[PDB]
Amino acid sequence: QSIDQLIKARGKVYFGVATDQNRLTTGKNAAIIKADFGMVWPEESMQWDATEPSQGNFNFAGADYLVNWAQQNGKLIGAGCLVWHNFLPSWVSSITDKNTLINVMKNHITTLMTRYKGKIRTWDVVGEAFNEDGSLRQNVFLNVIGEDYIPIAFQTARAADPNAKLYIMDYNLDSASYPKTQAIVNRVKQWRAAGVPIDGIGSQMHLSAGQGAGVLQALPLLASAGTPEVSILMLDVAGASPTDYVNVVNACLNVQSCVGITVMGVADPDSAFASSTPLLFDGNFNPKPAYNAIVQNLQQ
Ligand SMILES: O=[N+]([O-])c1ccc2nn[nH]c2c1
Repeated sequence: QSIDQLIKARGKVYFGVATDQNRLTTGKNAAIIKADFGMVWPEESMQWDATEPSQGNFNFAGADYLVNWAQQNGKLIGAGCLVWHNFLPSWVSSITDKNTLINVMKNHITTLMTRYKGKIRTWDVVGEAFNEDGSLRQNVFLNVIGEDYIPIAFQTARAADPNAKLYIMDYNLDSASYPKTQAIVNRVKQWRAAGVPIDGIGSQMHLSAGQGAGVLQALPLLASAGTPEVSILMLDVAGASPTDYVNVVNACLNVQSCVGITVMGVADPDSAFASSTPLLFDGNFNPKPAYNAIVQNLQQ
């Protein structure tokens, strides 16, 4: 049974997965993605160091492959991340001049989004912008541009492709009482009030065991920021307990603005956290109990 088909039947948009050319050309990954998932994300081929390893010298080979494969197989596409501190070449983080860095960031955003204009449902524009206490993370963009880099990034992205949904995303938004969760809600509220085009908040749910229960309260709190959409991203769960996975799916179903869920990978041995067996398929590419529990929850 396809969890994407079943979640669509319940009124959601997709059940998605992160992948790339390396996975799609090996094992049973392509067959499972074709059958069970409705949306794909490039894990690395759209990050800054992959796409602009030197300033103004772009590399789209891996991203083109993923986009073409998705279109050929009738899948939605999400992509990212345009602006964050991971996957960032040294030539960017060494820039000290505000005007220079603004133009560099705008060019990076505009070039990627223009190339795939109209083909991408969701762009993760800004990622991991917050510290755990709710203050803004001191990356090169904050250091050099200041807090205006977030409004600028979204305004630039909206101008490049008005069809795409623009997201801010972060991790450790899984508890309603945690300062980071409350901080991103308050800030996104202010940004939207000022007209910044933030269409969604994406929650990067790299979860410890037992954290699914808290998502039932955190996800509604994230929805209260008033963005058109919220999404669950990078989902995996240490131990892959059905109890955690079913709680995450129920939180999605309970929040009307939550459009779908994206899991971090297909099969455990391909996870960066493989030893914690945190995905929905095992090393033999067989569905695990958590996968069956999601299917059964969505049928009922
Ligand atoms: O949901 N995702 O698995 C995911 C993976 C990588 C990304 N980069 N930007 N947004 C992303 C989402």
